[PDB]
Amino acid sequence: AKRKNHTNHNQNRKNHRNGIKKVKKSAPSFRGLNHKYLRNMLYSRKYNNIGRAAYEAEHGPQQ
Amino acid sequence: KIKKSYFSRFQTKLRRRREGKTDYKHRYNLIRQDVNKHGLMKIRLVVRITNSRIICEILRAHVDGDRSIAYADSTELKRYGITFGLKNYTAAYATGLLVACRYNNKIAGEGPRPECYLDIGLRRSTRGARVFGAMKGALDGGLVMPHSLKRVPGYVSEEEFDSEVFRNKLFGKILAGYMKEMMENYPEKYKKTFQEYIKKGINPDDLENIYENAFKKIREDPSRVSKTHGDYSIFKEFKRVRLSKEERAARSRAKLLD
Amino acid sequence: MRSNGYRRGTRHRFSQAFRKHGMPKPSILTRVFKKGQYVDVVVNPAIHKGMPHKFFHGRTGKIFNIDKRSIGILMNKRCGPRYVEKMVIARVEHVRPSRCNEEYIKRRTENDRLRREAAARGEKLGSLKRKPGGPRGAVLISTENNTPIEIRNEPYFEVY
Amino acid sequence: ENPMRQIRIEKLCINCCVGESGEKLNRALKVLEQISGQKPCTGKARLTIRGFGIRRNEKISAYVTVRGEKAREILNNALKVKEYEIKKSSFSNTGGFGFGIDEHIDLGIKYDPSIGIYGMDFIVVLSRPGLRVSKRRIKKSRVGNKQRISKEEAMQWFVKNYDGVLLN
Amino acid sequence: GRRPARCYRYCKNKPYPKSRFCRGVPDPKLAIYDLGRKRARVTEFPLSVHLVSNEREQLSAEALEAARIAANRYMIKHAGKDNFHMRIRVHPLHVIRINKMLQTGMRGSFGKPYGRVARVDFGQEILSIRTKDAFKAVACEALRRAKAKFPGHQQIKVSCAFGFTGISREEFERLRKEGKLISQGSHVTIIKEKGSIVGYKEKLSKAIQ
RNA sequence: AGCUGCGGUCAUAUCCACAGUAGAGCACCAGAACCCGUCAGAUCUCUGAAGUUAAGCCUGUGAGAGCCUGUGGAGUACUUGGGUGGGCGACCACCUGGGAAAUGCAGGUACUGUAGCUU
RNA sequence: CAGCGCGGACAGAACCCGCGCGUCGAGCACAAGGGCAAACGCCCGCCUCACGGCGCCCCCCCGGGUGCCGGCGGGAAACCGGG
RNA sequence: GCGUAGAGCAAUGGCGCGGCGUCCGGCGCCGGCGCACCCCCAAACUGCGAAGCGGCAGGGCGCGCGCAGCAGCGUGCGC
Ligand SMILES: [Mg+2]
Ligand SMILES: [Mg+2]
Ligand SMILES: [Mg+2]
Ligand SMILES: [Mg+2]
Ligand SMILES: [Mg+2]
Ligand SMILES: [Mg+2]
Ligand SMILES: [Mg+2]
Ligand SMILES: [Mg+2]
Ligand SMILES: [Mg+2]
Ligand SMILES: [Mg+2]
Ligand SMILES: [Mg+2]
Ligand SMILES: [Mg+2]
Repeated sequence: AKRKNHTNHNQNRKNHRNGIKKVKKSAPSFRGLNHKYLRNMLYSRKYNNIGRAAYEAEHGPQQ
Repeated sequence: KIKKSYFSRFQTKLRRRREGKTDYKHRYNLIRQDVNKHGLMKIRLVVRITNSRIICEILRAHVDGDRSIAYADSTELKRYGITFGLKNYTAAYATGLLVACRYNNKIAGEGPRPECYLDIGLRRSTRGARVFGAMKGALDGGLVMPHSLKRVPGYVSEEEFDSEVFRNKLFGKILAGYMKEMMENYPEKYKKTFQEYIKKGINPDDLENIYENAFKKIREDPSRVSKTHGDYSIFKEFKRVRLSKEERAARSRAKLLD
Repeated sequence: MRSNGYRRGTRHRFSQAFRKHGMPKPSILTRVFKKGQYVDVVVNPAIHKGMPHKFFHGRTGKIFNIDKRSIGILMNKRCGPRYVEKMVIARVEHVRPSRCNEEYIKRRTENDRLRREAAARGEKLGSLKRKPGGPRGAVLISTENNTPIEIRNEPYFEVY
Repeated sequence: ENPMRQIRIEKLCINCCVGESGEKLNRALKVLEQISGQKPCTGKARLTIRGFGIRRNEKISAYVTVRGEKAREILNNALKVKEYEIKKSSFSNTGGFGFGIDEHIDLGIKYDPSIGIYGMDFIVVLSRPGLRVSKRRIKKSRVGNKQRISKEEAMQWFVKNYDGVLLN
Repeated sequence: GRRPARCYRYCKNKPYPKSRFCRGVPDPKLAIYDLGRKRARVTEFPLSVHLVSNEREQLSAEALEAARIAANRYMIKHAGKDNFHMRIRVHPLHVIRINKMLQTGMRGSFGKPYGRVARVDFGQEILSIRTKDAFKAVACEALRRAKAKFPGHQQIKVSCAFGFTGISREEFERLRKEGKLISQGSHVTIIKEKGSIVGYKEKLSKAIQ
């Protein structure tokens, strides 16, 4: 039978009972980053305290 | 007639477009940098041709306006012997050669060099255009621009470029041959059309050596000669001054009475 | 009940201002953008590519990613009882560098400088809180050359 | 007075709207080849008109533009047809004038019955030196009011330059 | 067959004019908005009396015609057909709807165009008569015969303005003597010092006096 | 001081009308063998410097149109919040805050970065 | 561009051409809205980014956006193109 | 960031009369058209625009050194 279609009544009151929780803090993610930038940042992290020329002097051609 | 609502709703274009001086669609695509680079605005070789001279500038965009990095004019070619034909193809080449040797003698060679880009502006990009002669002059002076030689004379393919048929355009051998045959067949028409050539004493057979000698002297000493031009507040009296508001009212009330 | 296209109900939101139509000026290309910087998404409707959703047209978010022609922006949205972080990809024509923390950065760099300089000379500054507007000050208004003026109720008259 | 304000023939535009395609048009654009010495342009009909028998995009007319001193000999030959006499109202608001001759063989052309007979509209455009500021690509601007030609300054030019006689 | 005007009295809906979305609405029976000597000059009828709505409601186009005829017949019979110019101010622009429902009831309830009404506010003039000063009492009486045709409360006001211009009679008389007025028939333009002076002297050329 | 190249603001810059501008610049302009492009060397392209500041450009003028700024309209219109205020209603009044717009009126008609050039 | 103006044999209300103006009133397949003037419209040339492989975002999908590595087209180039 | 109330007829779309005219038609008048003022207007109109709301910020910064295949002279990331 024909009845009520829609309301937003009591929705703000419901949504504030457990509050509007924030975005939950996380570790920083590489999701959404530029791929050329992210590839280069990991290369800088891979050869952080030892340079690349010294790293490939040890481990050979690293690619 | 045109209604008053026309003028009130009229949105004027940008002032350099109303002046007909910049192509703002072309300008937008030219100075656009990737957002990954953030500050490194690209340098562009802007070549402008006037009726008198040929302007070549290396310049970079800022927020307040473009900042000039290097400048050369074809009027600066008088030091190198070229006083004749200041807007021909060879003056375009030599002025493009001049910024390229100025900009390289300005910066020192410890780091890598940035790429420059050619800015024609509103000239037409035709084969044999002078604006690409200034491009070809800049590449010969060592300015790195991502060109292709399709519009400079001497082009047959992307791998093959004929330097010899480029050189007769460059060293005026096309021009001198036209200048020589006019002198023989129509000596009075030669007298009228090349007046500043004769007063400079230039001869068409001599013309290749003047250009070849100029190209060495540019690459040897491209350094800028400076002119101080200290005071010009003498010229301040040449401008007119505006009236005041009550003087404008005094002429208006007088115009009502007569 | 309205249809749910990507630009629904944007007749005024995605319009141009009066006598401010046209393609964007090249001066926007000289704006720097950095990761962590806050930006205001305000859509340039002359630029049709890289347009964000209409929901983010008033919103301000922090940049997480910087691309060739575009920018990734972190913007929280209410989904019921939670804020959900959306990743908004927008062309630079649709954003402005936000002045949300404009006066905080001006306050911070000066105060951190003053704390560094005072620590250099062996002093220290206790607290540089922004003091709010307190009570009113005591006033002295002299009636010398300022005589009090009577305000009276006046008879109602009507003009027609 | 000043030599730069002097009025010249800027261009002469000729067209013969023969009204229909086929051989009569292709002979008509041969006539403009004879007169101008240039390759003419064909005109397309903008709409399909039942009353005239034309169709949209149908080649309907033939037109050309001649300049220089070559435009002057075409003009004075065409003015010899009309006794150098042109109505005052035939001068345009913007400095030009026009007239139309009924047969092209009044220009010093033998008949050639394989070609035929065509009339044509001669449209004269006048200018002072400095029209380039409105026609060039870069820094395009309007030509000033002193350098624009009026109808009467075109009328004064027509009586002075061609020994003209105005009418009405 | 027409509904009573109590069904469409108040401004209940948003204004709903004849547009490309609401077509098929019939023409209003209020055909004439200017009566008397319309062509009379601005300086011939100084007096102005107005019938002013004391209601926020919708005047029917039928009542707007009935009050038109009631006021026009009285000004003709008493002031005469040349001694007045009566203007109807409000225009029946709002279209009222009728549902008209086999009997569908409230299914598909949005109504077809039924009539036209004029939407008036508090203090809005409905009618206005410009006359000579001798026919004040005639024009006050013709408007009270007009407001009988109208719902709710109306008020007859004698305005200090000169005729159908907004300028008051003291202020209109001064500028007419100064030469600062150019007639536009029922209303007038005040000559200001804003033009070019050659255009200003052409403005004094076309002034009233 | 100015001009010019490249700009930034994008009408205080637009639009109409009339004036004036020494220098240099910008131009107009002379020409078409070439490169190049056209129906047309008009544009574009090349080459030139004989002429000319007539135009453009510039500047000034106008009780100019517009535009800009201020002011005013006006604590008006409207409104958040409040009352067991009022009114048959329509809706209105009050309290507490917030607070416009159009017309009007007055003034303004550009500023600026960088580079080069001009006595 | 729409449109307007003024000129021009046949030629007319309506054939074509020219000049002047023309803030977008035109056009952009279509509904409407937004957008757009050396263009996002018109014309011409060369083309087939209406592409493969990996991601990510807006996000039920649909559709679109954005990257990376290849493969290309146009252009002197910057650039633009993932219908 | 919004575009509601108000306000506005300035563009779009309506409403209505006068006024003006080296405009057109008809026989000075009448009708068209044009222009300027004006009138009544708009949920699917806007040169303006509230009250009211929405987003975000009010904490880390400064310096130095390393790293990168990114970049071409920076940006990130480590310390
Ligand atoms: Mg281009
Ligand atoms: Mg697309
Ligand atoms: Mg009953
Ligand atoms: Mg209702
Ligand atoms: Mg003014
Ligand atoms: Mg209560
Ligand atoms: Mg002025
Ligand atoms: Mg359109
Ligand atoms: Mg689609
Ligand atoms: Mg796509
Ligand atoms: Mg509204
Ligand atoms: Mg309203």
